[PDB]
Amino acid sequence: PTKALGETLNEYVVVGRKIPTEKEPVTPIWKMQIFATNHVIAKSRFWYFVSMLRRVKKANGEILSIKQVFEKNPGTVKNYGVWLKYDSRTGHHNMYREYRDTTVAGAVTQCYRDMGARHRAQADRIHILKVQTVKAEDTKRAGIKMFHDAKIRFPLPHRVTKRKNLSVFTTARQNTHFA
Amino acid sequence: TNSKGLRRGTRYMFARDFRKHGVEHLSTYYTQYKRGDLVDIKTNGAFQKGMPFKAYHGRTGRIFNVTRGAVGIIVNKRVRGNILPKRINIRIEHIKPSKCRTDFLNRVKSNDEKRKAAKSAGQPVPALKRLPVAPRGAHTVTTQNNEPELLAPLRFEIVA
Amino acid sequence: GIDINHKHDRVARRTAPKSENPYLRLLSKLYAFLARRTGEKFNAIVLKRLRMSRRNRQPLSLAKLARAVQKAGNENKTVVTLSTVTDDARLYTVPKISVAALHVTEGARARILAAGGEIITLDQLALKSPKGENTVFLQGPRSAREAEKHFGPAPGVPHSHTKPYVRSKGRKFERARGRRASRAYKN
Amino acid sequence: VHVSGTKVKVVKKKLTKFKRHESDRYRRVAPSWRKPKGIDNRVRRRFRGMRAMPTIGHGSDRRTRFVLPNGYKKVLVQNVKDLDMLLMQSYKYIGEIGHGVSAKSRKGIVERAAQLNIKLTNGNARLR
Amino acid sequence: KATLPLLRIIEPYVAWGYPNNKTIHDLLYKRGYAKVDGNRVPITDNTIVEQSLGKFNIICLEDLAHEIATVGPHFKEATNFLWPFKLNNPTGGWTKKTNHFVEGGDFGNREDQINNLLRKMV
Amino acid sequence: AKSKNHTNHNQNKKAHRNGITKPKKHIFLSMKGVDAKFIKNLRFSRKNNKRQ
RNA sequence: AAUCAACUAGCCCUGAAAAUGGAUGGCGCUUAAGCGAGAGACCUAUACUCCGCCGUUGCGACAAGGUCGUAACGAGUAGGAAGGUCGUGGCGGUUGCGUUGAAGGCUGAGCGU
RNA sequence: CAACGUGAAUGCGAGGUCCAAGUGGGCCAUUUUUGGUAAGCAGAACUGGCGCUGUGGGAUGAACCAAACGUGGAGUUAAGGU
RNA sequence: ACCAUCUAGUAGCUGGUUCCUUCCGAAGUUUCCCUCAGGAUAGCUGGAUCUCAGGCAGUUAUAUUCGGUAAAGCUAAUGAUU
RNA sequence: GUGAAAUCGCUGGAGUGGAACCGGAGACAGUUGAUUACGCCGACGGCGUUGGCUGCUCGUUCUAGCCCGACAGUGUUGCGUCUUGCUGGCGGUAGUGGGUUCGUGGCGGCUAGCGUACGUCGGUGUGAAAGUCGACGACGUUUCCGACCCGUCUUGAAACACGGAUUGCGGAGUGCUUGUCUACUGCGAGUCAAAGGGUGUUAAAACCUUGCGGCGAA
Repeated sequence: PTKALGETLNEYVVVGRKIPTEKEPVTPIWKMQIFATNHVIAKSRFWYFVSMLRRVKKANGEILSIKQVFEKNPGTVKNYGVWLKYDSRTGHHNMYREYRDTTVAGAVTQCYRDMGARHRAQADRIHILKVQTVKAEDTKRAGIKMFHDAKIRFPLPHRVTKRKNLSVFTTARQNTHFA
Repeated sequence: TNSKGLRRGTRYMFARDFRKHGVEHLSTYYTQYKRGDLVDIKTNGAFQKGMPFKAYHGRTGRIFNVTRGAVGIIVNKRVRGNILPKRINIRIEHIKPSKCRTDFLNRVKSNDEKRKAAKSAGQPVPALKRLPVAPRGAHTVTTQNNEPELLAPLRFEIVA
Repeated sequence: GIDINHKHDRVARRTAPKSENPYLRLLSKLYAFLARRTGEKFNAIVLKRLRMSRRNRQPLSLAKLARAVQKAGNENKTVVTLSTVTDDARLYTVPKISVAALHVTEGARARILAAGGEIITLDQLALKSPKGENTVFLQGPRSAREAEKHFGPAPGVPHSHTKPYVRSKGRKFERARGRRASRAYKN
Repeated sequence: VHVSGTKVKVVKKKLTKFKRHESDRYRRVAPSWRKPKGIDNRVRRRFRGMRAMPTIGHGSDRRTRFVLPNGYKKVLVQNVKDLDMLLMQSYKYIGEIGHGVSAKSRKGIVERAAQLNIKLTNGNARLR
Repeated sequence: KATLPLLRIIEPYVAWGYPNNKTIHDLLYKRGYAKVDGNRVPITDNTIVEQSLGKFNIICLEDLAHEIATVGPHFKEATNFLWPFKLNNPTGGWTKKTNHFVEGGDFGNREDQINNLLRKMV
Repeated sequence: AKSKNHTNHNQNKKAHRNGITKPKKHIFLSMKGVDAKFIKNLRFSRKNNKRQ
């Protein structure tokens, strides 16, 4: 089944259309924003969704273009809202989730990992209906809202540090508190 | 085990089509059959004489004999690891001309005519070969009055 | 692993005559050399028929030789056969025949030589026509054996004319049931 | 070593003997190899950890097959006249006096081989 | 249309894609073997190509590469002249070999990523 | 001890092992089983055509 | 300064009782060495690539029941063939050894898949 | 008799005859399916296997996953794992 | 009963059936049999080879056909049925 | 006469925790070989082949940010159509300028197996003998990995299925009649000749001999 393999899913814009026939010399052009590991998966998913929405399949259609989309300014932090629909072991549900990221692709990757973590849902059972940037005042999730503070501050309470390239045994005393 | 009568399991195979019973139209008898022609076999239940066996229903055969109201046909039948050319005497009512051979004969006629015309007119010999449909060529698609329509997956709705 | 079939990898063949006849082995040697070096399919055919078994070399008839030489253009050609040339009592006139053969019976040899003909061996043919020029290749009828009459569809099969293996011939020997409609049936 | 008269090295694919299965378990079963024919024989079925079976793939190199550790091939000699066959290819063949040759004849054989410059495998044997 | 159905039938057992210039040239130069009288002969010289494809004006490995890449009139002869390439296992390993490329696996049509795979296999 | 046990399990493999042999090409040349009157007229027609 | 209600589904808990002492394979593991989504690298087949050798098959060279070259290949019960300067006992012939020690017997240096 | 000249893709050499062995208890699996409450039960269809078969993995196992085997070596992997 | 012989009685049944390498390599299915632990028969398999040097294929394409299963229907016939 | 195996006793060596045996790979013990050039071995370089790891550098694709302009908003400093910040699209790109993608690209570094366009060198061996060197190390010991008892019937055997305590010797597809096919030999419209006869004294052999008989020619 389709999997969200890869760190930081890529984002593609895929434009396609049904192949013109005699009865329909000109056909509508459809465009989708897809989040996938590579462009082959992007094209396959585009056809999946377009065949779900309109009476056309990969056989009778063609891909006019497929272009990767890169974050304009990855140097700024944004709040992203994700509207998704997913299948549980029992029924179908709609969810709205929020993340904080510098890239929309990063936010969607976070969404996939979070859905897997909290609901044991795999990528084949998730549909990303919509992703947008929400304003700080328009967020509605406590985990995200708690970081909308200009005076945010906190320590690192119990730091367990791993020795990397040196013997297993030592006489040193390990310290977990750093003030 | 099953019984081994001639018409076992032919309940629908030998039945007439819906609203197609009754008198058999006469083009069936006016059709011309010559030895060497290819014919499709489709039993007509309304005629119980000269009926093909159910194994030959829906098969194509080559005519080897032409009698007063029937034809002898050579039909391939698979028996274990060999194909046997069985000979069957079938009446005209269960027979129909096969278009596959006639299409090929027409293509041969067209090929010969095209070759003759090109040679007589001094043109280079044309290409007379069927070719598999090749992948589509390069082209440009214009968006004027055809702006792309942005699609998104739809939310789940409880359709009670 | 590779997906291939080994059932027909090996092809049974004769790379030398099965016979211990030293002269036959020498002839096979000579014509192996000729076939390999001259590169002539005529030499290849002679080699194969030298190595063949006596079943595939059925006797030829002086009448067949005469018919071959009496054809327009074959008068001065050398008839090459690896089958025994036998005498035909039904042949009345023998033309002038030049024949290269392994063995020619006494009667056939006498008649051929009396009619002004010539008989040479395969070694002599190797010198006369190293590439097989001006030759008429002949052989006896391979399917004209009593055993072959017993080969084919079984005797008790429809439209079968195979000779059965009967102890004797007579009204009491396999002629009653399955051979006439008066007794059960007839195929 | 190298085959005498050449530079090709002698290689042994295997040095142990293909001993018959269960010959170590029963005295009635001699060690001489016999191909197992039993339906359930694990050696025949080639289970891991089982003794190997002789195969043509174990065959020695053609250039070094039958060559003794000193680099020569053995030829058996029964009398003085048998020494002639070793005269020409003496750089690759080594003579060996047959077992049944008596001490009376071995003296002459050894002396003639020394004269002819033909090496012997058991020259200094059966001295009475 | 006469070959794509075969590629759909054999989907679970093959990885295929669209080779590019470097892929074709690497395949030909590093692993090119000819079928000469039923024998697998390495193509170490251009004369080997010429002896079998000279009648079609294909005299060099570059001519062969062009014929393959552009699908010339003698594509069938050019490709049948080549022994099936016997490639090495990729250095880096496979991914699943039991799932389509779009399922995060290996089999099926990888499009132009067959070049990425072949850069490790060849 | 039931011993009927019919099955068609390994039969296509056996059939295909030596290939499925299609009928020959000369089978359409024989004039066997053709109308006797037509055959008689064919004999008469062939017995009379002058060779040259 | 958020609260209330009804639902929903992840993990956990109850529902959850059997007889020799006992089983995520065992030890053990708790920001795991568990559950889900992922990433780098790494390990490992008689598989794949390349290199050597043996043989089979196909083809080929050579004045030879032989040698050599070359490419591909090598699972196997019942069963079928081929080769055996593998082994045993006679006969017609041929080659030799032997009371200075044959056959037989015990057992080191080698040869052959 | 005259002329015309090979008319989809891909792969590949093709055909013929004779003589004869063993076998004629099968079993398993995805999918479909009949009897039965069910069964490691009984009976069928297509295909692949085990039987006849080792090898890496599933702690162990005829059938599961990977992959089929001359005899050695170097490198890389499959399924599986660290 | 015992003794010798016919008698090495017959057995579709049980047990055994003795050297090595190489190559190829199955079947438990059809039909008939007082047939069901067995045979004959076809199939599967080996060997000998022979005739030749492009027509074939457990694959596609094109063209043309066959079918009444899944789904669908019962506000279409038959049969139920609120 | 010879005097095997099973089984058994002694002497010496070595192992010895609820089996023992066995395959692969070493080590030890032990056995055995050893004529400047040449053998038997090693090391370091070169070359060929198959590699493994690891860097720079150009370019290609798709794309920015920085920077400028207006507009909208606000997790905002300092003292409110304020200001400083910060964000968002939109319009610019001159300059600066990173990501992504890969090239029938260019230049490197470390290193492995196999073979020998081949070099530079060492150990040993040319009477013995000792030592040294080399190879084995085989039914001894010890380690690491693997390792269930064979034959058989069976869908399925290590089986809580049957036979097998051990060793020697013996032990089972034969003879003949009749068919058929195949291979080889002789002759060939023929071929083989029977019983018999004649002769043969290294005389049961060999040699010669058929109006007639067998099979074949309808």
